[PDB]
Amino acid sequence: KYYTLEEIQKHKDSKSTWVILHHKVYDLTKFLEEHPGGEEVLREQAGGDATENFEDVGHSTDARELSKTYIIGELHPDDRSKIA
Ligand code: HEM
Repeated sequence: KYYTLEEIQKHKDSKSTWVILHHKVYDLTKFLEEHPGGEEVLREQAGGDATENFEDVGHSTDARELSKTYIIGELHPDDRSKIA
């Protein structure tokens, strides 16, 4: 399902904490508490083009593979050229 940067940007933190990861929207409004690096790193990239600051962070493949378990959406076919 598509989502626009607007809705994404709203959903930073507290009960709606979404991330655009490799052109794929995951909500992670819970995992905030769970991540070994806690909220901060998620929060600061939430409602954002986290694609990059996610996979470039030296994440182990593991942290990527679970990523494709969730998927609430992809994105609008315009925002597709912002993530870059
Ligand atoms: C999809 C859910 C994610 C999972 C399950 C996950 C899992 C992990 C794991 C297992 C590590 C530790 C790697 C190790 O000890 O070798 C890690 C490290 C890290 N993650 Fe994530 N991660 C997720 C999402 C994110 C996101 C979205 C960000 C922010 C953009 C992020 C930022 C970081 C950072 C900064 C570190 C390392 C910091 C340091 O070395 O002190 N993670 N993650």
